[PDB]
Amino acid sequence: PISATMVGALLGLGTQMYSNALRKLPYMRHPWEHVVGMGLGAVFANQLVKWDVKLKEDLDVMLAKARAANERRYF
Amino acid sequence: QVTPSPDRVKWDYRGQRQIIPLGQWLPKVAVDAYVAPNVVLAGQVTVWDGSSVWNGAVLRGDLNKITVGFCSNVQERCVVHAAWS
Ligand SMILES: CCCCCCCCCCCCCCCCCCCC(=O)O[C@H](COC(=O)CCCCCCCCCCCCCC)COP(=O)(O)OCCN
Repeated sequence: PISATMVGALLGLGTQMYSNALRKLPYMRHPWEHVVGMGLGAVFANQLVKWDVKLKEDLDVMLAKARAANERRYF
Repeated sequence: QVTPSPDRVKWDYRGQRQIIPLGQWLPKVAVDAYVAPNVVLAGQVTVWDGSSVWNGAVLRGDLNKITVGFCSNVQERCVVHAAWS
């Protein structure tokens, strides 16, 4: 379906084209750079998803400790 | 008397250079401007974004500045020159 790899590749390709356009160059001026951008975008999107999972995992434990410290009041 | 030189170039394999600098006067062409291959730009010439200079035109800025503005066109075999005053 719509995987992080595909979203990232599309974003990387879009980044290269947007960069070319901003510089008033043809969209496909250096195509190997478009390939590089697709690769980097895919890598970055996958890494972001994994980091999001890990971040939620750490926030869970930290909220657990906060809750325990708060519950110590009613002892 | 007409005394020739034996070393004068009869055939130049490079053809006519499109961009002719003149000291520090270097013609400036925008990256999104079309300049036909056989056009000659010399000296103080500025060709701006979206403009176009077509086959056989000559733009010689050796006495004053020459400017082709945004989205303007100088068409085939035009000659654009300038004077001191
Ligand atoms: C697998 C597809 C993607 C692979 C990309 C290459 C491998 C990754 C290595 C890092 C690539 C990063 C991007 C390289 C270019 C960065 C920007 C350089 C542009 C620049 O200003 O300097 C140019 C140097 O050219 C250069 O830097 C390029 C030099 C030669 C690289 C081009 C060959 C890429 C091969 C693609 C697949 C080949 C298939 C067979 C293996 C000089 O610009 P200039 O005067 O030379 O001309 C340009 C005409 N506007």
